[PDB]
Formats: sequence, structure tokens, C-alpha cells
Amino acid sequence: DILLTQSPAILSVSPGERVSFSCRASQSIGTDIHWYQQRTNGSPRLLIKYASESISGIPSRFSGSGSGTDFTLSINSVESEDIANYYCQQSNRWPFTFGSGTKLEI
Amino acid sequence: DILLTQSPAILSVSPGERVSFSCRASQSIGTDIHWYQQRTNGSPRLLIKYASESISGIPSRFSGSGSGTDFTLSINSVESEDIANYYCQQSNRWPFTFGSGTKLEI
Amino acid sequence: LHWRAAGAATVLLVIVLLAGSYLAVLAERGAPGAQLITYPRALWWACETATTVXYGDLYPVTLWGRLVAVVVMVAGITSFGLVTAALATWFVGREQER
Amino acid sequence: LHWRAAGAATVLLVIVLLAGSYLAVLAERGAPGAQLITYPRALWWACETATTVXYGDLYPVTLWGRLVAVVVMVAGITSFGLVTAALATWFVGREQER
Amino acid sequence: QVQLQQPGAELVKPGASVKLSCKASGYTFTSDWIHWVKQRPGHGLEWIGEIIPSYGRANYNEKIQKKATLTADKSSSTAFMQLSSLTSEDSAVYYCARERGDGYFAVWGAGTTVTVSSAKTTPPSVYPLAPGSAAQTNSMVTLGCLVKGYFPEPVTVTWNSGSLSSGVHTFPAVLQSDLYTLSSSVTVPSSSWPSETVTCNVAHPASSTKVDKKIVPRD
Ligand SMILES: CCCCCCCCCCCCCC(=O)O[C@@H](CO)COC(=O)CCCCCCCC
Ligand SMILES: CCCCCCCCCCCCCC(=O)O[C@@H](CO)COC(=O)CCCCCCCC
Ligand SMILES: [K+]
Ligand SMILES: [K+]
Ligand SMILES: [K+]
Repeated sequence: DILLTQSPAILSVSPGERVSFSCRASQSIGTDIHWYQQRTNGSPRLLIKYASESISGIPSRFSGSGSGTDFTLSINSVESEDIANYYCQQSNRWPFTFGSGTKLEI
Repeated sequence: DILLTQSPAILSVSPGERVSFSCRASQSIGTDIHWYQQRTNGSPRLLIKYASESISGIPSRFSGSGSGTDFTLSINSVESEDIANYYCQQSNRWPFTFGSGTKLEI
Repeated sequence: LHWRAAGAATVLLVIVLLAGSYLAVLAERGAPGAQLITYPRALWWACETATTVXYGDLYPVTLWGRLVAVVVMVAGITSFGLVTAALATWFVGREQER
Repeated sequence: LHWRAAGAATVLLVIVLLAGSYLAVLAERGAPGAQLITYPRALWWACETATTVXYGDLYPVTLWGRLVAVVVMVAGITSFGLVTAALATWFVGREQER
Repeated sequence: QVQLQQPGAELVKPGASVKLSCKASGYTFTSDWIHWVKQRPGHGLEWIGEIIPSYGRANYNEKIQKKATLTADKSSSTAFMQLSSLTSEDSAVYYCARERGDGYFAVWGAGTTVTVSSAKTTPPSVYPLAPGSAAQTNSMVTLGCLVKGYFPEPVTVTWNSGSLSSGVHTFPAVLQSDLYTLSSSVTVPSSSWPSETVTCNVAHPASSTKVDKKIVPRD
């Protein structure tokens, strides 16, 4: 099964700065990675699908990149509402799996 | 030839606890891994075939998982009769090969 | 006769690619390491299988996935044998005539 | 009739391999990890696709690349069904005669 | 409208089983799959399994002990997860999510908080938190409500039926003697209270109770 490593587990940035979350897969999975945001006591919310595709309703601030084994979720100019845990998830091979999550601190 | 690494070589658990044995292949072998139990002075006995498939006659306590290079044999709630050496074996490429074995201690 | 057999085969092939796509995902999910598990790429896999191109980017690893694959294959191949036989029939007649 | 349909198909196939090569690169650049992205190897990919050989060294990963691939496939296959049907027509006549 | 509706909580005694539900609305296709995901407090997302309603087939995570059995009802557009012979290790929020057969989870339910315990259900007592008579106010005033003696988690606290959101802090509950307690804080301009009313609404799914407590100045 595909292991997704998200490290570091905690990212601290200053307001308005560009931040990037990392997700590394144990084997090549094309661009079959999706990213979710989960705020405190909230349910997960899809942000980016297939590594870089936008989701309607999501601020243009978010974007994704990468293919193969290394993926990045970026936030241009972070703000308070971005405080949350972020998870990557792959759909290349069965079963689907999730990364362990990165918390954004401001 | 495919090298199967079983580590640790000795696993010690408390009665009734869930234990997991690891088998790592030197290259990807799909789900072509099979597991055997060998009690002291006994002959090997097949427990799980093709990584996760049940064998009739084997307690429901045993299960297997994984694909690619990393495989796990799990025992839910270990008991005395589970004391034995456990071996994995691959059939993906010729010649078939065996892991070096893990001993379960309670 | 021939054109209707051919037209029907074409319609039947389209149905097999869509049903084959659905059934391949159904068969393959639950098998660790399987990649023919989402519908858009499964439809693509059914097309490159029916034409016998078979790139190898995707394929079934389970028994039922493989049975589905053989039906897709035979449906594709049969449709083409029928179109070919239909073209031969057409040509043979227009040539008697010419 | 048959030879002209066959000759035309051959000409049309050559056009599809060249246009398919151009359109495949157009479709695939911009998709991370895509390899069908330079024209010389794309022409090679179109040839091994049209003949249904399909080695797997190169293939499309995008929706439009895959649609282009299916057109190349069907163009290749159709040309061959036409040549085959044309040979059958030729033989059938020379045999009536013999 | 909410695409996937799940009950807020289920209390289960060790060894008993429970059947969770997930009612779906919005567009439904034959290619839809409903997935279940487990999340223990303070931990990550763990996939449990999936079911395709159109055909009724279910697959499960092979890496974990199988506690779940999935089923789906086509006419009621409801997916079910039967959890059995539970232990405290099974206490967690269980989400249902919908995947259109294309690999990502487009939408998620709100999750059902399942608590495995022998303890009994207990609705919370809600008390007002209004400043004392010597408290001097600035341009803003802080009020709150104390929610104590409830079990199991969670409770949901809102202010003015949800219309008042900014300036609200609801603290994590503390567990002492098989009972939870927390307080919620709200801050409004000092000039607006008590002229404009401030009431906290406390919902406790496990006991099917929802109470209101208006916050008035101390006599
Ligand atoms: C329940 C019945 C299911 C029947 C099958 C339906 C499949 C879904 C529709 C097809 C494509 C949607 C595009 C998309 O959102 O995916 C694209 C995202 O980049 C990539 O597309 C792909 O890469 C797949 C290409 C498939 C080409 C098939 C050509 C057939 C002549
Ligand atoms: C001595 C004479 C031998 C003749 C050949 C006999 C082969 C064995 C019977 C076939 C399948 C048994 C299933 C099994 O236990 O294997 C499955 C385990 O998951 C997977 O199956 C497979 O993945 C193989 C699929 C083969 C499909 C062939 C379709 C042909 C139209
Ligand atoms: K091939
Ligand atoms: K190939
Ligand atoms: K081929």
C-alpha cells in the first residue's frame, strides 16, 4: 500500500508569507494526489484535486504542484483562516491512503 | 533473486495483544507473498496465501496485508499456541525464495 | 445484412466499453496494488484494449477484471472483423458491377 | 472502387499520423509527468499506435491526448480493414476468372 | 443543501455494536462510492472502507482489524456502517464521504462521534457567565456560558442561534469523573448589551437535548 509522508508535521509562517506543504509518496503515483484542509472541530474539505486542479469555491490563494513521488500544496500570502491541518490522499492504487497531516501555525 | 527480509527476528508480546510480523521484498512482487507457521519440531503450515487470502482451517485470528515490497502478517489477540517461527515466501519470480523467519515470544 | 451486422456490432462495442469500464473498476477495487480503479481511466483502458493496442499503462490484476478484459477484447476484435467483412462484401458487389 | 478506397485510406492515414503527432504534443504539454511531448517521438508513438503494436514506451495521460490516440488507432485499423477487403475483392475476381 | 447527513453521536458499551448512518442528497450516479473514515482525537484520517450503492459491493482496509460491515439502501439513499464488539480503541469521529468514482472525496459528512464507555448519558447543565458588579467594561464586554456535567462528547454551542459568530471561543472539554465540562466565550460591543440580547444555545446530540440560556446582567 502507498505510504504518504507529510513532513514537517508543523509549519510556522509569518502573515502574508508564501508557504508550501510537502507530501512524498513511497512509489510513483502520477498526479493522483488530492489535498484537504481540516479546521479545528471541522470536517475535511477538498482544496486541490489531481495535484494541481482547482476546486470551485476555494480561494485562488491555494495551488498544487508536482508529479511522481513529490507533491506540494502552496498558499500564497497566508492568513488566519488558513490555520488548520492539511492532508494529502492518493487514488493511484488500491487502497486509497492518506498522509499523516501538516498543521499550519501563524 | 528476490531477497525477503523479516525484521525483527524476535517479537515479544503480551497475551491477547495484536501483533504484526514484517516481510520486505528487495523488489516489487505484487501480492505474491505467502506465510507459514512452524512450531517447535513441527513442519511448516500455510496460514495466508497471496498476501491476504484465508486458508480453511486457520483461525480467523490471523490476517495478512500489503502489496509491492512491504507485507504484514497480523495476529489479533495472540495466545500460547501462536508461539512458533513464521516465514514469508514469494512466488512472483523464479526461483521462489523464503524470508529468514520471525520467532513470536509471549 | 452485412452493414446491419456491422452497425449493430459498433453499437454493441460502445456498450461493452462503458459496461466494461464500470465492471473493471468493480472487479479491481479491493485488490491491493490494482490501478484500474477509477472510471475515466478505466474507459481509456477499455478503448486501448478493444483496439488491441495495449500500451501497458493500465491492466487488470484480478480474475474478474481479466474476464472483463477478455470480453472487451473479443468485442473489439469481432466488431472489426465484421466491419472488414462488410467492406469486402460491399467491394465485391461494386466490382462484379464495374 | 476498393483500390481507391484503400489508396485514399492510406493517404488519410499519413495525414492522421502527422496531425496526430502535432495534436498529441499540444494536448500533453502542461500535464506533469507527460512524456509524449516532443514531435519526433510523437510521430513514432503515432506509428506504433496505428499499427496496434503499442510497446508502452510512450502514451498519452491527458483526456485530449487519449482522444487523439483513439482517432489514430481507428484510422490505422480502418486502413487495414480497407486494404484487406481490397485484396479480398481482387482475389475473388481473379479466382472467378481462373 | 448538506450532501451527507450523519447523526452527531453514539454512546456504546464495551462489547456492544452500533450501526452508523449517512443519508445522501444532491446528484447521485451509478459510479458513486461512499467511503468511511476514522479519526481519533488529536490524530489523523484512517480509511475504513467503501461501498458502491449501485451494486452493493464493499471493500475494507486490510491493514486494520475489521470492525465494520458496510451496507446501503438505494430507496432511502442511505449508507450504513455496522461497528461491532467495540472497545475504547474504537472511540473516534467516523466520517462518511462521497467519491464520484474519480478518486477524491468531493464532500464529507459532519461525522459521528462514537464513544465506547460503560458510563451513562447525561445532558449538560448550562449556566450564565455575566460580569460581577465591580467589573469595569471597555468598549467591549465579554460574556459566556458554562456547560457542565455532560456525557458523552460532544456538545455544540452557538450564540444567538448562530447569528453571532465573530468574537466566540468555545473551549475544549475537560473530563473529570465520567463527566465533561466546558465554557464558551463571546465578546460584543459594551454598548450593545443588554440592549441587544445575547443567548447561548447548547446542543447535546447524545441526549437529544438543546437548551438556551439568555445572559442577563447580575441583579
Ligand atoms: C458510471 C459509468 C462510467 C462510464 C465511463 C465514464 C468516464 C468519465 C468520462 C470521461 C472523461 C472525463 C474527463 C475527466 O474528468 O478526467 C480527466 C482529468 O484530467 C482525464 O480524463 C482521462 O485522462 C481519461 C480519458 C478517457 C478517454 C476515453 C475516450 C473514449 C473514446
Ligand atoms: C494444468 C492446466 C492449467 C490450465 C490453466 C488453468 C488456470 C487456473 C484456472 C483459472 C483461474 C483460477 C482463479 C484463481 O484461483 O487465481 C486467482 C487468485 O486471485 C486469480 O486469477 C487470475 O488473476 C488469473 C486470471 C486468468 C483469467 C483467464 C481468462 C481466460 C478466458
Ligand atoms: K502492446
Ligand atoms: K505493452
Ligand atoms: K498490441
